[PDB]
Amino acid sequence: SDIWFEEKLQEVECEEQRLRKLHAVVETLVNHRKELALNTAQFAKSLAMLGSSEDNTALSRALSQLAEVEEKIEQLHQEQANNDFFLLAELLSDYIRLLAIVRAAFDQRMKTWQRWQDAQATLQKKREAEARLLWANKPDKLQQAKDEILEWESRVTQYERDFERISTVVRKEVIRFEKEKSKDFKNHVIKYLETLLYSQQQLAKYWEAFLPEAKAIS
Amino acid sequence: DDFFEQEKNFLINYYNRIKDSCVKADKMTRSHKNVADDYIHTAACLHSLALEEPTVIKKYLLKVAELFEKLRKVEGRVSSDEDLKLTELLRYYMLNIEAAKDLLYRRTKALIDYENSNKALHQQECCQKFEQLSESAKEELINFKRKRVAAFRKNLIEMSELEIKHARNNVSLLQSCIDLFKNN
Repeated sequence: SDIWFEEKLQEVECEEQRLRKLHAVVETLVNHRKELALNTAQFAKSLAMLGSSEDNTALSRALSQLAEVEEKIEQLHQEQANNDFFLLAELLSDYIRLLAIVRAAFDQRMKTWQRWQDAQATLQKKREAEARLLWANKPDKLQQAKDEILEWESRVTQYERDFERISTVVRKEVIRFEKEKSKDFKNHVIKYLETLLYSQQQLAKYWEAFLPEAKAIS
Repeated sequence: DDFFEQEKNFLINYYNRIKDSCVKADKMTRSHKNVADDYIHTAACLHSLALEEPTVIKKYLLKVAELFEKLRKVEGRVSSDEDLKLTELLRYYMLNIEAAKDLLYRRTKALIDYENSNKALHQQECCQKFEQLSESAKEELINFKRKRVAAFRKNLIEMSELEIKHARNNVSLLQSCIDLFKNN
């Protein structure tokens, strides 16, 4: 017996659990960021209305300008959320999609193994059918049993060889999933991290431009 | 004196504009802390996911989970400062408007008192009392306007500085992380 498969299947099923956990948390983060961009849009509108209701020209000017800043920020929030979901949240779903591919491989290995075991059970009935005919007085039917045994002798040989190859594919698939991870994971992470760096850079410039407008309030 | 007339309409209208922008600012800040919560919740799943995994990447996950643990700190900070500078400012002057409103209400009351004595004449004190209030009222209302312009400019400047502070902080935080991975 080989424990590697029974063990590796556990590591795979466990990693998929940690992926769905982090994925579900990200989905709430995307929605919460979308929810924030909406509230920011509402606030930006209320600010412009406040600036109009104002009777102080300077305050109306500053307030109106502040609303414009918030108007730009709410867009960054939405694009950030969109970048969260697509870059970060679709990054997770893909791996969960690949993990399920290796799970199906383990499941397919058990299938081939089951059919291989089912063939073994079919062969015994053949040998037993001949044992009963050995005492009978019909050489024709006897050769009929000896032939079906020969045929099924090769059948189980085929299913056994299939199980060996299928067991090798799962091994080849797991290694492929691991090598592909370390090769592209780092870049995919940097891609998203840059999406957050761009947002922060935009936020700063937004406020650095409004700061002089705030000081200019007389 | 039409000053107290236009002032009445302005205060009534501005209060609704102030109250509206107050609840909107609160909702926005509260939504900020929500995103901040997901930051620590995400860094946890990242840290817990990096445990069982090849060592090559395993260290990479611990660097992003550590990054989110810090980013959650800045998001919770910007939400707090946002509540203090904006929501609190709108709060303060939502009640300050109610106070100025009460002043106008009292002044008009003393006005009708003088208006009554103005239709009879020996107690013209309602006239002296009406002017003692009309003068102090206009003196305080103008004092309010001047204090409101300084408060808005003061908070608007401070908020801009804080926003720039956290923005640069997150930029450096992210920057170091990206530059770290780019140069493994």
